[PDB]
Amino acid sequence: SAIIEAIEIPQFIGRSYLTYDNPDILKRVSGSRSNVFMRFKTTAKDGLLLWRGDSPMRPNSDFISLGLRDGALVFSYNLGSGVASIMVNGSFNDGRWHRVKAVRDGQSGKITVDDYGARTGKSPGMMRQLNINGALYVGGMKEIALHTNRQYMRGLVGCISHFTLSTDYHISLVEDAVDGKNINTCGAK
Ligand SMILES: *[C@@H]1O[C@H](CO)[C@@H](O)[C@H](O)[C@H]1NC(C)=O
Repeated sequence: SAIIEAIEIPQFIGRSYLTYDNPDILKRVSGSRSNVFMRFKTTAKDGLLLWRGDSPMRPNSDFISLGLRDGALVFSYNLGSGVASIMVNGSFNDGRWHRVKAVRDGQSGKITVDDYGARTGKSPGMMRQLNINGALYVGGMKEIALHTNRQYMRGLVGCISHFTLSTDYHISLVEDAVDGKNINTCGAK
C-alpha cells in the first residue's frame, strides 16, 4: 500500500489559535533580541500570525506581533515607548506557501518575505526590551480584538507549516502547544 506518514500541519479558520506557555519558548519571545521565522499560506487578506503581549492588554503595553493586512505582512512591536510597524508590501494571500523572517535587536526591526526586498523600521523612544507577561499565540488568539487593542480582528484563515525562534529553535506547532482552539489538519474539513 501507499500509506504516507507525516507531521500534521495546523489549519486555522479565523477563530483558531495555538497557545504556548513553555518557558523555553517564552524565554525566546522576550528581552532585547527577537528572531521569528514562519512559513504560512492563506487566501484571506487579513489575519494574525503571531502575538505575544500583556494580559490584560493596556494602551501602552509591550507586545510583538506578526500578521497580514490586505495581503501585506506587518511586523509590529511596542517596547514601552511606542509602536514600530514594518510592512512588506505584497499580496501573500494567494494560497501558496510564503516564508517570513522577522528580526529585532532593541528598537531596530527588519522583516523579509520570500526573496522580496527586506524592509526595516524602528520603535520610537528609548525602550529597548520586550517586557511581556502573556502567553505566546500563533494563528489567532482568544478575544483577539480586546487583547491586541483592535490591531487585529480575526485570526489567520489558512495554514502554518513552520515556526522557528532564535534562528535555530524549532517549534513543533501542534505538539508543543499547551492549548488550541479550532485546530485541524491543513486541507481537511
Ligand atoms: C503597495 O502596493 C500597492 C499595489 O497593490 C500600491 O498601490 C501601493 O502604493 C504600495 N504601497 C507602498 C507604500 O508603496
